[PDB]
Amino acid sequence: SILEKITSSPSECAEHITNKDSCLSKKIQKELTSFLQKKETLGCDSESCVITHPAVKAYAQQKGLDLSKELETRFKAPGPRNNTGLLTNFNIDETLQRWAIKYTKFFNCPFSMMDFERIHYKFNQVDMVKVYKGEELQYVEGKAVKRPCNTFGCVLNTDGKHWVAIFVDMRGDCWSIEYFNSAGNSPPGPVIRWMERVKQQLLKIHHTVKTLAVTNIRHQRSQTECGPYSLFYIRARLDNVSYTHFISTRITDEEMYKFRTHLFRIA
Repeated sequence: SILEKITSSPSECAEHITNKDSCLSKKIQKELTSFLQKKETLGCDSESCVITHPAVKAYAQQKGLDLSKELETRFKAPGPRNNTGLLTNFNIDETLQRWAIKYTKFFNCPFSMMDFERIHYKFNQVDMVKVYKGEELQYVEGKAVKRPCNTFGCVLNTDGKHWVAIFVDMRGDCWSIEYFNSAGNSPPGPVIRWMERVKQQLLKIHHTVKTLAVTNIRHQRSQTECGPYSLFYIRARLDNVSYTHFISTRITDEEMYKFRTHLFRIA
């Protein structure tokens, strides 16, 4: 649960592209070598800044190239990388969507509110057996995709806009349904019933299924890191970091400030 124990990095390249230097494709890289080799003229320190400079966008588009496609892919989603701004619904969906690209068996459920028992949300409509069997729809790279998933992840709002994480591990011999709250508060009734419904569903295809509330420690003392805490839990659990770390040791908000540089590209 320390920032160096997971696979992310402060790089702005998308997590799935294993490119040594540039996040750009080979065609775009040499097509824009004139602007890439002199970033500090356009007023840029990064590649996402260059291919978003209106003049570079003019050249490559009057040359047929698609720099917007090069920005949606190959790059992490834009967001509060270097500030304590609250994470929007798009900061979270676009994060789990990009995490469905590298992590080929992860289910990126769209963000849900706490009203899912009375309002339709994909979170309350999924069937975890269909998720495991590969019969539920998830949005990866833009297309609708049905694929077998051994992991399930979602981030909900407990209503200001406070984010909490849901992670379902169906990989090992013990299947766990987890609720994480950085504020250390117990899950409300609906989530408390949702996890129990997923337990009975998963007991159809596996003999051991347990529900757990990772709500022991008040990790968050700041007012802004609800998002980074929730996204960090899913990413750490995806990298096989045990939930017992989040149960026993406090992760400071300063590590969540630092984790924001792993999440976004300024835009």
